[PDB]
Amino acid sequence: ARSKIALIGAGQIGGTLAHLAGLKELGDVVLFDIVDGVPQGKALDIAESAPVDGFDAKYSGASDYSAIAGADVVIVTAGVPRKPGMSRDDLIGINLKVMEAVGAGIKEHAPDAFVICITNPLDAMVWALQKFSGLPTNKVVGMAGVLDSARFRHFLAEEFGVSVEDVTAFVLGGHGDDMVPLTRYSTVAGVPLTDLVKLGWTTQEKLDAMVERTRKGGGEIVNLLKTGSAFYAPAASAIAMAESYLRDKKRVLPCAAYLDGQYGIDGLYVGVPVVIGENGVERVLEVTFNDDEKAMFEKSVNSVKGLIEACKSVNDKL
Amino acid sequence: ARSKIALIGAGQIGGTLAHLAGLKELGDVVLFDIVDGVPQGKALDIAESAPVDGFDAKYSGASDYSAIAGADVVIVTAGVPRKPGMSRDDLIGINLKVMEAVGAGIKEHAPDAFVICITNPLDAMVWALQKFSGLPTNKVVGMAGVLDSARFRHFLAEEFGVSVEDVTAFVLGGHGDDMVPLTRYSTVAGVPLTDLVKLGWTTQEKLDAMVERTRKGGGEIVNLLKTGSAFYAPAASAIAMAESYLRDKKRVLPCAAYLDGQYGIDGLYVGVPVVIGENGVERVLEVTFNDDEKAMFEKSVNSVKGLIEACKSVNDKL
Amino acid sequence: ARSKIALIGAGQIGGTLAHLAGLKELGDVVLFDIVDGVPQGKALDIAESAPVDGFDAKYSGASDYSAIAGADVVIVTAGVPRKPGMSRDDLIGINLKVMEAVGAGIKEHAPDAFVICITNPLDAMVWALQKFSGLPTNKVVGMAGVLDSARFRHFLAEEFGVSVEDVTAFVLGGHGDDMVPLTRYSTVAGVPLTDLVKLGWTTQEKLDAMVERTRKGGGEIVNLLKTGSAFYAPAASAIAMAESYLRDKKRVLPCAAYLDGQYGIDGLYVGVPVVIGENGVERVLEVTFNDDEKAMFEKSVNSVKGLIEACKSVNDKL
Amino acid sequence: ARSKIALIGAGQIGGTLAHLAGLKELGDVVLFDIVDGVPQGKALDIAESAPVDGFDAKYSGASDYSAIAGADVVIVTAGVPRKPGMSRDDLIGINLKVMEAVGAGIKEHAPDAFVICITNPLDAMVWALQKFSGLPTNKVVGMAGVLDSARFRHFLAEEFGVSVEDVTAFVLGGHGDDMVPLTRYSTVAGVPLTDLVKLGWTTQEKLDAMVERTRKGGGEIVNLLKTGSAFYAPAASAIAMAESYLRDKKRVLPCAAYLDGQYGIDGLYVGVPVVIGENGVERVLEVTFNDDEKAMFEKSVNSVKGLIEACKSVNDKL
Ligand SMILES: [Ca+2]
Ligand SMILES: [Ca+2]
Ligand SMILES: [Ca+2]
Ligand SMILES: [Ca+2]
Ligand SMILES: [Ca+2]
Ligand SMILES: [Ca+2]
Ligand SMILES: [Ca+2]
Ligand SMILES: [Ca+2]
Repeated sequence: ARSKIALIGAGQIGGTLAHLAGLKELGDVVLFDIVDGVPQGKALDIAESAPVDGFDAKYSGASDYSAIAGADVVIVTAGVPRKPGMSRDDLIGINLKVMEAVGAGIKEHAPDAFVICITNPLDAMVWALQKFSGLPTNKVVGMAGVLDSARFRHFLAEEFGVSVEDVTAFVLGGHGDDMVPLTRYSTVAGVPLTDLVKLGWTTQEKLDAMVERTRKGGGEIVNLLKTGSAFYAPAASAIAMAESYLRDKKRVLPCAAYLDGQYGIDGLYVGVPVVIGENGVERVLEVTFNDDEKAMFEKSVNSVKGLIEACKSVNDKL
Repeated sequence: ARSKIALIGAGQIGGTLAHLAGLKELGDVVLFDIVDGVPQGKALDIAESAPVDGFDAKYSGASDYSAIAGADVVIVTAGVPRKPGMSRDDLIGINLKVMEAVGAGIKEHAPDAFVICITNPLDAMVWALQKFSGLPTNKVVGMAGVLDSARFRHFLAEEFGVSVEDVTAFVLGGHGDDMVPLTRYSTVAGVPLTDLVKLGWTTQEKLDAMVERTRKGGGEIVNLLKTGSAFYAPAASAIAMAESYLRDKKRVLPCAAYLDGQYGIDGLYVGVPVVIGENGVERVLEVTFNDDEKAMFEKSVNSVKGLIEACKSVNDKL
Repeated sequence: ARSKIALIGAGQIGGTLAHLAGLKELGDVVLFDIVDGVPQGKALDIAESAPVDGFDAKYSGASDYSAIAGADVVIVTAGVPRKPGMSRDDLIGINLKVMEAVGAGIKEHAPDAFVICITNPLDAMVWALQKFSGLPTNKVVGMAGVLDSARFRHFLAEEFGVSVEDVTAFVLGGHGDDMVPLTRYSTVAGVPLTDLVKLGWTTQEKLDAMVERTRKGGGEIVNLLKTGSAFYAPAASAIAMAESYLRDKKRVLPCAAYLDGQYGIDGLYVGVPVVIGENGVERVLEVTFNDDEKAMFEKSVNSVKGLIEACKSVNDKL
Repeated sequence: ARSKIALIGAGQIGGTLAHLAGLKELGDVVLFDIVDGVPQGKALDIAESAPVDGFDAKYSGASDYSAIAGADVVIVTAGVPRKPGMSRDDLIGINLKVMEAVGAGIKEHAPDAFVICITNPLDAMVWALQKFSGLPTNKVVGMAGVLDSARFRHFLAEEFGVSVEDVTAFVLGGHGDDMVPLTRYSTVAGVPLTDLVKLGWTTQEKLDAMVERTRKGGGEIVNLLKTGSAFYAPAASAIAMAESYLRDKKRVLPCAAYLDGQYGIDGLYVGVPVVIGENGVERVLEVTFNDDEKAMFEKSVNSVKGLIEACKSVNDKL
């Protein structure tokens, strides 16, 4: 069989995942959502596009988890976004029940899948999805860091006037105030950003502003669109993860991953650089922090611990 | 300079055009729409995706036509869709004024552009846009037939269980009842569909049903999505046209094109197979019809004439 | 595991196969040849290229068949070319012994492979390789027709001044005088070549000359190079076949395939259009001939029968 | 017009350049060499391959410089390789006269070209070609460092078991003993190699061995092939440079480039990281050396000075 990718959620990110998976000839695609219509429509629309570039891929839409059977990769975008007038607790409340339903469908019908979560709040939902589904911890990851890395690379490539291919961004942690950037492990052509300031290729103030722009990057897009959130960069980010699994590329990508003692952490999903191959999360790359970074990381992990406490307070199973 | 593609309309088709143009490294992209926000948001979101695959392209959003200056290709999706409760005349009424505004921006700021129209009703709006803009008739085309061809190829590839790469669909005219398919010039690996029925690879009833499904294909997607229309296949179709221009590929593509006496028609835009290269519409391929086809084509051109009469009745300039 | 492609023969076609397989991210590659050195050198050179486009593929060279173990696809270019001063019988003599050795390595170490033969004379060597290896007849094919089709498409695209993407060539049989072209099933945008002559897009004499140029096409390249034969088009042709297998594309490609009664032939490999998918040769497309074509096909199959008789006369096992 | 790439030399690197340029749809290709036959044969063979992937590109072969007229990029591989029994002086002697002839053809017929030299010894031949041709110094570069970088990235990706996409190698200078690697500016996912030794991901001895393997890398391939030198990695390397020019990507690539005082050097071609865009060499990235590196760089520039002295001693014009 060709590889099979199931997409749980057929909204703007889901649709974009499905389109990218066709264009990149990754395999056959099933779009799932709770109500018939949109999944089947988007599937057929992309199927109908396929003769133009010449990709051969089966597309279907479904509202029964049986349709995801034997999926090699599952990408989860199901759930609601954070509104103008709802608490973290009500978001967690609604989206945890979504994760329970999703996790039970994956458990029954695609237990060998590599699962990529992109439901918010990410570090909590992926932890929950793994627990609900029972899948091996190395087979469930969250997409976050690749997106922050992609935005920071864009800003850096702009600032230096160089190709996006020759910029590297090193981030850990989560988004926003929970992001932990290491500008010393971010580079142009191998030269750290910290050294580029010393060369006069940029300034400290410009560098700090790009880091802050990365922190704020999701909101920046929300403020422009007014309705809805980013979807092109989030979808490309998750597809990079999926492709590394499917093609056993062993990319090193910052992802929310289950820590078994790496970074001094046990039993939590945290944004860290991981090797993704055909066996899932194969290795975590644990860097050595300076003081500012250790303090930033600890703050960010405390934020995650806070979220998990809130999940547990609203769900017996967790 | 890299090539410059301006996209007039930043809705679902526009966004998908912009994403495809990046992925295919066609050049820099300007998204235009009447109100700031969405164009700039989608532009930045796609820009931010770019480091993941490594495409180098400038993206921007704008609400001033000055931003399209010197565009090599302009793709127009501006305007409103046909509603549940509005007449052809009110659609034409609203969208003609859109074409006047668009045509004046192209005239002033990208007079050398190759222009691809995807505002409805297509055969009328492209005719109008050319008239309003004053651009050479060979430099303004409408996207329609490639989309019908793509849907019919999908259905055929399904039916025969063969690659989408080895199916060819021949269509002329417009969509729906105005489509003029030639199943005898549609093939699998060079073998006409009419001969595949004789071989027993399909049946006449199945073939007729695929032709009818192609006619109904846009509505099929609308019925599934419930809100909004197809956008992946329409965007891929227009990008194939744009790429043929930009790369001087000389693809032979069914497009709404200005006829200077080909097919016995003068002064109308009609869906015909055209060679698209760096000089725009370079040649029209005028096939020889059988009787059923000639009658179908004449009906379809009468429908176009009807539309143009309606345009003229609601606009002095036309 | 990633897919595994073994290439038996590390000459110019083999090297080009290996390069294409990397660029197209088809999987890991083993280059085999009888003497160490060249396979390992070409493998390492391509491996070393890989960081430039970013393909992840393992490359190795070997002179032991154990190295091909579990290959998903095997492509055979081993053997000698026809010289200025050697008979068909001495070519067959030398290359049959090559096929025996190759077939025994495939039998032992990659019995589930899809095997693509490109040792001359093609219709005989593939028949022999299948017999020596014992693999299922649907899992062993010869590359020939795709190459003739590719050359004829190039000539046609030149003549009409249109994209190579919009030309289809229909050929059966073998090369040279054994080729059986059907110009009526060859098209530009679905319009048969026979109809393009009637439209004045070309002439009968030009069409006949392109058919003859296709027949002579391998020699044309030999006359220019002076040492050695074509290798880019032959390698691209075989990779199209391999990709259809690996990605289950179900391309319809003219290939030397084992006939179980199709075209009225039993027990011979003949150039025919076949559906290639994950199960190998899945279906043969048997067209209906006109008189000239039936006579051409019968002549061409008699030529194949002649070759097989010659093989049998020089090998007990056959 | 499509972009035009002229390839001066139709040997194994030239052929591979031509194939890559087609596959990557960079433009039309002219293969030049001194004797008719091989250029025209390889051109036609690649042209004939093109329908298989669907690239539209004109290919031709020529032995008159008029055929390169208006080339946007010229890639020079003409000349002889260093033999088992010839001196540096006889190599320089023969290949300087080649550069004079090439430079005069470029001067007359493609004076606006971006020129990429890959004739040995590289740092001298590119300096000579620029002088003979009279083209702007920012429009003539040599391919060397990208190749060393590509080989070192391959070795590193092997050693760490990670994707080639996530490794960066920083080299300056020339090949062999004249290479100046900076392992501290070489990274996996932004983490310097020096830090990966501290993490235990590799060892110092392994790192040193990969650096030495990079130095010896061209000879390693020569020892395996026995006849001829590497060609896949050299061709991919030069195409990356050409693509950055053609698509205005502003890649940062180590290339032999004319120094106007950067790195403390005036009037010499030296391997340094340069920004390549539509204006040629746009900026040199001048890093800050530690002591070991400064001494290595000075040794390597003294070697270049030695070569240039030898050129001047055998040519009045220089
Ligand atoms: Ca393809
Ligand atoms: Ca530790
Ligand atoms: Ca690239
Ligand atoms: Ca006529
Ligand atoms: Ca990639
Ligand atoms: Ca039969
Ligand atoms: Ca194409
Ligand atoms: Ca300086």
